[PDB]
Amino acid sequence: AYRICLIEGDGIGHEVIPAARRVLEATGLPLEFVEAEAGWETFERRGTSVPEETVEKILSCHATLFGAATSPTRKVPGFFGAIRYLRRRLDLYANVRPAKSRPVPGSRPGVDLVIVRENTEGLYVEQERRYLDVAIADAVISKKASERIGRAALRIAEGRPRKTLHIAHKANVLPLTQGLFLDTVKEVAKDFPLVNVQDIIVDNCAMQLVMRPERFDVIVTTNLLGDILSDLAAGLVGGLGLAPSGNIGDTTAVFEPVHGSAPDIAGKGIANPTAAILSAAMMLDYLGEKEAAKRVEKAVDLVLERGPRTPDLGGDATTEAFTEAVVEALKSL
Amino acid sequence: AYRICLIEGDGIGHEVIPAARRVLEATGLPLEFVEAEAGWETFERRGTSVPEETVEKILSCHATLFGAATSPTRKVPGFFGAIRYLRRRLDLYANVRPAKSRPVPGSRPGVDLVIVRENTEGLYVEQERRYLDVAIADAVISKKASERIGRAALRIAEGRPRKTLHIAHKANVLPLTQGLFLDTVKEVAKDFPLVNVQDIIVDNCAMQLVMRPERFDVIVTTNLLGDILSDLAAGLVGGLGLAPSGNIGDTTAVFEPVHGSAPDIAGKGIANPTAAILSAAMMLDYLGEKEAAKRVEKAVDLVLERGPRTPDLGGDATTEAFTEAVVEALKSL
Amino acid sequence: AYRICLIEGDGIGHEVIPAARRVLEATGLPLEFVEAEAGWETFERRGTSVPEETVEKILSCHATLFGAATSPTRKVPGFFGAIRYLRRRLDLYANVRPAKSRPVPGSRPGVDLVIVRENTEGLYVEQERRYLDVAIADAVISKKASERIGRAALRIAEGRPRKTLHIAHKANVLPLTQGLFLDTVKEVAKDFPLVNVQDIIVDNCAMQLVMRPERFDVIVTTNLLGDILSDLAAGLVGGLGLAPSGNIGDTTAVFEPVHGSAPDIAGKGIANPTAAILSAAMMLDYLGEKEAAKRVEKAVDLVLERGPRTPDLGGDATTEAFTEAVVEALKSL
Amino acid sequence: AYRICLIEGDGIGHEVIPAARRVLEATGLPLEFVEAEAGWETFERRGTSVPEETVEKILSCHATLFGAATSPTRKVPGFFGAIRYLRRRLDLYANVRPAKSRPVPGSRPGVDLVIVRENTEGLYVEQERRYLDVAIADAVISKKASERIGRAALRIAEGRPRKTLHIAHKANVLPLTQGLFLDTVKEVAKDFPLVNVQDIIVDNCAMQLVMRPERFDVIVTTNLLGDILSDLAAGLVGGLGLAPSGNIGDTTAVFEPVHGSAPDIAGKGIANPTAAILSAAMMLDYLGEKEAAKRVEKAVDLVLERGPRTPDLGGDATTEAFTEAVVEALKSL
Ligand SMILES: NC(=O)C1=CN([C@@H]2O[C@H](COP(=O)(O)OP(=O)(O)OC[C@H]3O[C@@H](n4cnc5c(N)ncnc54)[C@H](O)[C@@H]3O)[C@@H](O)[C@H]2O)C=CC1
Ligand SMILES: NC(=O)C1=CN([C@@H]2O[C@H](COP(=O)(O)OP(=O)(O)OC[C@H]3O[C@@H](n4cnc5c(N)ncnc54)[C@H](O)[C@@H]3O)[C@@H](O)[C@H]2O)C=CC1
Ligand SMILES: NC(=O)C1=CN([C@@H]2O[C@H](COP(=O)(O)OP(=O)(O)OC[C@H]3O[C@@H](n4cnc5c(N)ncnc54)[C@H](O)[C@@H]3O)[C@@H](O)[C@H]2O)C=CC1
Ligand SMILES: NC(=O)C1=CN([C@@H]2O[C@H](COP(=O)(O)OP(=O)(O)OC[C@H]3O[C@@H](n4cnc5c(N)ncnc54)[C@H](O)[C@@H]3O)[C@@H](O)[C@H]2O)C=CC1
Ligand SMILES: O=C(O)CC[C@H](C(=O)O)[C@@H](O)C(=O)O
Ligand SMILES: O=C(O)CC[C@H](C(=O)O)[C@@H](O)C(=O)O
Ligand SMILES: O=C(O)CC[C@H](C(=O)O)[C@@H](O)C(=O)O
Ligand SMILES: O=C(O)CC[C@H](C(=O)O)[C@@H](O)C(=O)O
Ligand SMILES: [Mg+2]
Ligand SMILES: [Mg+2]
Ligand SMILES: [Mg+2]
Ligand SMILES: [Mg+2]
Repeated sequence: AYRICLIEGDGIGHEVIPAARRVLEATGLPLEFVEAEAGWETFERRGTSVPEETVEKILSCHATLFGAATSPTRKVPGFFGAIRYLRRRLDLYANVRPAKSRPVPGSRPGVDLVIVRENTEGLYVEQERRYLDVAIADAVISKKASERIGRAALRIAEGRPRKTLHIAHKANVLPLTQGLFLDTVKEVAKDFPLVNVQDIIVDNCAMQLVMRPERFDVIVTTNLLGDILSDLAAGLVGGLGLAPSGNIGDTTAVFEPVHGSAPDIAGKGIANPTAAILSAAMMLDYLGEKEAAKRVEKAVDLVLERGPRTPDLGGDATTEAFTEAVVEALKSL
Repeated sequence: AYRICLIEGDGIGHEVIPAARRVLEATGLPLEFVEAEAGWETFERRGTSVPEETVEKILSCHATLFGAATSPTRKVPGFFGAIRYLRRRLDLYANVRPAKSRPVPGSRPGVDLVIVRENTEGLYVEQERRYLDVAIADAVISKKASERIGRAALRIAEGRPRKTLHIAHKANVLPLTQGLFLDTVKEVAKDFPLVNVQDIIVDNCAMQLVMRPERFDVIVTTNLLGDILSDLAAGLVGGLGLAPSGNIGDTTAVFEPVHGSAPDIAGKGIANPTAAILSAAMMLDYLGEKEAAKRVEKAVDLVLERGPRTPDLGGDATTEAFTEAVVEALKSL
Repeated sequence: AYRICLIEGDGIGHEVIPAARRVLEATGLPLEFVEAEAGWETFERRGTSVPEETVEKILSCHATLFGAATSPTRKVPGFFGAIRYLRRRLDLYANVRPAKSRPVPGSRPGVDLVIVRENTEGLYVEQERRYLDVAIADAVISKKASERIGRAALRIAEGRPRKTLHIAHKANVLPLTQGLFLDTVKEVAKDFPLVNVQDIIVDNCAMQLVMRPERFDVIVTTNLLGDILSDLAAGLVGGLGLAPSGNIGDTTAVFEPVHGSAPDIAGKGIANPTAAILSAAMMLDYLGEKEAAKRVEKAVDLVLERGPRTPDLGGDATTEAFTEAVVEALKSL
Repeated sequence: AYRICLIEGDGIGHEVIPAARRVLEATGLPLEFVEAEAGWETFERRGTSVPEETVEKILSCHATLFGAATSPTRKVPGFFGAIRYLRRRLDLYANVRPAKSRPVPGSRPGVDLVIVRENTEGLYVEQERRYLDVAIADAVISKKASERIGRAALRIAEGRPRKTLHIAHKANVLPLTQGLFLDTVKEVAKDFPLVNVQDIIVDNCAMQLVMRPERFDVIVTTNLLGDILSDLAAGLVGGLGLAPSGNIGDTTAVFEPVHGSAPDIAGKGIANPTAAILSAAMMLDYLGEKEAAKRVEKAVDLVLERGPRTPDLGGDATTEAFTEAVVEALKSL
C-alpha cells in the first residue's frame, strides 16, 4: 500500500492534481492518498503557506505530488514561497526536468534530454537586504551542494543511452561561484568514466537548445539558470502543458509539474493535466513501479497523438474530457 | 570624417571586424578608423586586457566597433573581462539587442523584438568571495540604474509602432532586488502613457520566446537575465552569426556582435560576419547616418536571401566571399 | 503637562525606572506619565518584545524614559532586540552618552566628555547569514547616516566650552566603510568652523580614554565602536550605576541608562538608580526644562558626595534609601 | 644558531627594533639576524608593502620580530596593510597579547592577563564594496577559525594558575556570527575540564577591564574586538610603550609591539623600546630559550623600576640611554 501525499496548491493546481489522481487510481496499484495544504490560499486561511502539519504528512508518505502555488512579486508579511520552502527544508536538492518530443503540433521532433537543476542554493538562498536605494542578494555556491547535484546528474547520464552530460554555467563572469560549481562537477565526473562531460556557457546553451536541442542528453546547472532553461525546453516540446518534474532528495521526493498556478486560465476548465500526470508517472518510477509508469506515459501519448486535445495543443477539449481519454487509454493497456 | 575605433579582440573577432570595416568602407562615408586592442591575447602581452590607451582611443572616437574577447573560466590574477570592464568604466548602461526575422533557413518568420539589457550591475558587479568551501557573489539592483535602463527601454518602445514593453524579472523569488527593478521601471513608465507596459516572469518569458516570439515588442530586463534571453532570441532568427548589439551610454557607444570569440571556428575563415556588419549598421544609425544604415542592412538581406552563405546558414562560403557579396550588393543600391 | 512614556523593561529596569519617576515627580513640573511595555518579559507575555501599542504610546508623548531589556545570545523564534528595534524603527540616530567626573571613590577627576554614537547602522543593521559552518554579517555605513551623526556631534561640540570633536574610526583597516564615515564627518565639519576636529584610530582612542580621558571633549563614532567606548568611559567615572543616555531622533527621543538589565543583581534591592535619574535629567533638558535638569543633577551630586551610597559605590544603601535622599536633596533646592 | 628575521617598518620601528636587537645580542645566544623590509616607505620604493623577498626571509628564519608599519585611511591602489597581509598569508591565527603590571607611574597594580585575539577573520577579512552612497563590509566568523583560536586560548589558560578563560563577544546583537564564535569556543572547552570558562558581553568587558582588571586571567575574542580591548589593557599597565605581542601560527610566528609607527614621536629618539624588547622576550620563550626570556624580562623590570625612563613614563631618557641600561642590567644578571 503506497501512501501518496496530494497537495493541490493554488490556481490550476485545483484542476490538474485531481486529474492526476484519477489516472493514478486507474493503474490498479494499491494507493492510499493523504491530502495536505500549501500555497497562497493556505497562507490566507492558516497564516502560513506551509503548515507544519503539511511537512509531517509529506514525511509520513512514500512520495508527494504537488500542483502549484502562487507567489507575490513583493514582500508580504508572514508569507514565504511554499514550494521553495519545501525544497530547502526537506533538502530536495535535485530538480529533475526531462524534455521529450511528443506527438503534438507544437513539438520539435528528436528531443530527449534531462535538465538537472540544483535546488537548494544559488540565488534561491534568498538572503536579500535593502539599504536606502540599493538592494543586494547573496548568490551562494557551496562545494558540498555542487558535489551532490553533480553526482545526481552523472548517475542519470550513466543510466541513459547517450551517456552525455553538459555543465551549463557562467564561470567566465563568476569564477568563484559559477567556477566552484563547474570545477566541482568536473571533479566528481572522474568517478564516472562512462560519461562524456562537456561544459557550455549558459547563454550559448540557451541558443543551442533553440537551434539544436537534439544534441543534448543531460544538462546540469545551478538554481536560477535551471529555472530558465527548463521553461525554454518545455517550449520546444509542446509547452508547460506537458512538462513534468521531480524534486528529489535522499529520503523523499516531491513531484510537480514545471508550470505554476497559471492564474490566466484558472477556472476556465481547460488546463492541460498532462504535466501533472507525467509527474505522477515519474513518481511511480521513483517508487519502483516502472511498468505502471510506462503504461501511464503510453496512455498519455496515445491521447496526445489522436486527441482529444486541450487548447494549449490547438484543440478544444476540456481538462475533464482529456483526463477521461487518458483513463480509458490506460484501462485498455 | 567620423572617427571609428576598431577593436578586434580574440578568435573570430580578427575575422569579422575587418569584414565589417570593408563594408563600412563601401558606404562611401568619410571614416577615419582608429585601431586599438583588448582581450585575452592583449593581457598575455601587456599584462592587462584593456590598456588605458585603448580607453583613450574609444573616448576620442564618435563610436567603437568591437569584435569579441575571450575570458577564462577561473580566476587569473590581473585579468578582468574586457567588454565588462569597458561597460562599467564607460558607463554603457544600456545593452540593446534586436532580434529580427531574416531570410535564411534557420529563422522563424514574424519576429521583430528588442531586448534592452541593464548593462552595469546585477550579478555583473563582480564582488565574489570565497570562505572555506562556500562562495558568495553580490547581486545588486539600484533604483538609479533601474530608472535609467527603464527610461531607455521606454524610449525605444515609444518610438516603435506597437508601443509595448515587457519587464522580465524574477521578483517572486527575489522581491527586494528583482522587485525594486520591477517597481522602478513601472514607476518611470508613468512618464510614458502611450506605452503598454506588461510584466512577465523570466522563466515564462523564455518559454514565450520559444513558442510565440511574434508577440514581443520591447523587453527590458536585468544583466544576467538579458544575457540569456538574448542568445535565446538569436537562435530564433538564424543564430549568433546574425545578432547585433549596442552598448550605449550617455556620451559613448561600443557596438559589437552578441557572439563571442568562437574558438571552435576561429582561424578557419568561415565565421559569419553578419552580426558584426549589422552592429556597424546600428553604429551608423547611432551616429545619424540612418540612410547609410538602411543600405547596409538591405545589402545584408539581399545576400542572405540569394546566397552565398556561410556554413552556419547551411552554405559553404568563406567569410571573405560573403563579405564581397555584401560589398557588391551595397554598391548596387 | 509634558507626557512622559515610562518603559521599565527587564531586570533592574523594574527598580530604577520607578525611582527615576519619583525624582521627576519631586521637580514640581506638570508631568503626565504613560506606561508602556517592552523587552523579554513582554515577548513572553505578548508574543513580541515591542507591541505596536508601545510604539504608539511613545509617539503620543513628548519623550520616553526606558529602563533596559534582556536579549538572548542566540536566535529565539519571534524574538528581536527591543531597544534596537525602537532605535531603527523610530530613527533615533544619535546616541548621546556623556561621561562626567562625580564625587565618588571610583571616579577619575577632570573628566567631561560626550560620546555621540551612530545608532542606526554599522554592524547593527543585523543582516546575518549562516552557510554550512561559515557565518557572515553585513557592516553597513552610508553617507547619509554619517552626515546626520556628524552634524549631531558637531552641534553638540559647538555648544560646549572646548569645542573639540574627535572622530574615532578604523578607516585604516576598513577604508570603504570606516573611511566613508571618516570622510563624511570631515566634510560636514566644513560648516562648523567653530570646532576643532581631530581624528583618532579607535584602539588608540581606547588607550587614551584609559590614560588621559581629560583630553577629550566630544567623540563621534559608529554603532559597535560607540557601544564599547561608552562602557569603557562609564568605568572611568564611577561605573554603570551612573551613566545616562539619550536615543535622539528628529521628532522624538528615548532616554535610558547605558547599563542593561543587570540580571546578576536584579531583585536584590541595591541597583543604583543614578543612571536612570540622570537620563531623566537629560530628558528634562531635551524638553526645554533646563533649570529642572540642573536641579536634578545637583541633587544627585549632593547625595553622591555626602552618602548614602549604593554598593557599586562602596556603600551599603538600598535603592530606596538612595532615592529618598535624592528626592530630599531636590526639594531643598 | 637561531635565525631571527628583523623588520623595522616605518616610524618608531626604525628606533625600537635596533634596540631589541641590541638586547638580544647581549643575551649571549647564537643568533643570526636577517634583515627584511615592509610597510609604507617600502610600498613607495618597491610598489608593494610586502615584497616576496620578505615573506621568503620570514619563512626561512625560526622567528620574526616586526616593528610597525604605517597605513593610510583611504584606498591607495596597490597598497595593502603590511602586518595584516602577513597575518593572513602566513596564517598567524593567534594574536597573543599579555597585559601585566610593571613598576612604573602610569600602571595599575595587580594586573596579569592575556588577551588572545583571533587574528585571521571577522571584519579583517578585507571584503568591502561601495554601491552609490552605501558601503558594506563582510564580517566573517567560521567554526574552524573559532575552534582554532578557542583551543589556543584554552591551552594558555590551562597552563596558568587561575585556570580561567573569559569569552568576550557581542552575540546578543549578532547571534549568528558572534554566536557561532561563542558556542564553538564553548564546545572545544569540553576537552579542557580544568579551565573555568565564562562569557561576557564585550562592552561590559571593557568596563570591567577599567574597574577591576585583576579579575581576568585569559580573554579570548574576535579580531576587531581584540584590537580595541588590547589597546585598552595597555593603558592600564603603563601604555603602548610597554605592550608586547606575538602573531603565532602552526609553523611560524611574528612578534611585534602592540603599538604602531607613532608618527607623532618618530624621529625624536625618545620612543620607549620596552614593548619591542618584551616581544623579543616572548620570541625567546617561543624558541625554547625560556630562561633567557625570564632574564630579559627581569632586566626590563629593573630599569623600569630604578630608571632611567623615557618621556611616556615621565622621564627624559632617550631610546638609546634606556636601551643601554637594559643591556647593562641584563649583563649583571
Ligand atoms: N511549483 C510552483 O509552486 C510554481 C509556482 N509558480 C507561480 O505561478 C504563478 C504564475 O506564474 P507564471 O509566470 O504566470 O507561469 P505559469 O507556469 O503558471 O504559466 C505561464 C503560461 O503557461 C500557461 N500554462 C501553464 N500551465 C499550463 C497548463 N497546464 N495548461 C495550459 N497552459 C498552461 C499559462 O496559462 C501561462 O500563460 C507565479 O506566482 C509563479 O511563481 C510557477 C511555477 C511553479
Ligand atoms: N563580447 C564578448 O567579448 C563576448 C565574449 N564571449 C567569450 O567568447 C568565448 C566563447 O564563448 P561561447 O560560449 O563559445 O560563445 P560564442 O558566442 O563565442 O559561440 C557559441 C557558438 O556559436 C557559434 N558562433 C558564434 N558566432 C558565430 C559566427 N559569427 N559565425 C558562425 N558561428 C558562430 C560558435 O562557433 C559556437 O559554437 C568565451 O571565452 C566567452 O567568455 C562570449 C560572448 C561575448
Ligand atoms: N538598553 C538596553 O536594553 C540594554 C540591554 N542590555 C542587556 O542587558 C543584559 C545584561 O547585560 P550585561 O552584559 O550583564 O551588562 P549590564 O550593563 O546589565 O551589567 C554589567 C555589570 O554592571 C553592573 N550594573 C549595571 N547597572 C548597574 C546599576 N544600575 N547599579 C549597580 N550595578 C549595575 C551589573 O551588576 C553587571 O555586573 C544583556 O542581555 C544585554 O543585552 C545591556 C545594555 C542596555
Ligand atoms: N603592527 C603594525 O604595523 C601597526 C601599525 N599601526 C599603524 O601605525 C600608525 C600610527 O597609528 P596610531 O593610531 O597613532 O597608533 P600608535 O600605536 O603608533 O600610537 C598611539 C599613541 O601611543 C604613543 N606610542 C606608541 N608607541 C609608543 C612608544 N613605543 N613609546 C612612546 N609612545 C608610544 C604614540 O606616540 C601615539 O601618541 C597608523 O598608520 C596605524 O595604521 C598601528 C598599530 C600596529
Ligand atoms: O514562486 C516561487 O516562489 C517559485 C517559482 C518556481 C521557481 O523555481 O522559481 C517555479 O518557477 C519553478 O520553476 O519551479
Ligand atoms: O566573458 C565575459 O567576460 C563576458 C561574457 C558576456 C556577458 O555579457 O556575459 C557575453 O556573454 C555577452 O553577451 O556579452
Ligand atoms: O541587547 C541588545 O539587543 C543591545 C544591547 C545594547 C547595544 O547597543 O548593543 C546595549 O549594550 C547598549 O549599550 O545600549
Ligand atoms: O593599520 C593597519 O593596517 C593595521 C592596524 C592593526 C590592527 O590589527 O588593526 C593594529 O591596530 C594592531 O593592533 O595590530
Ligand atoms: Mg520556473
Ligand atoms: Mg551572452
Ligand atoms: Mg552597551
Ligand atoms: Mg591595535
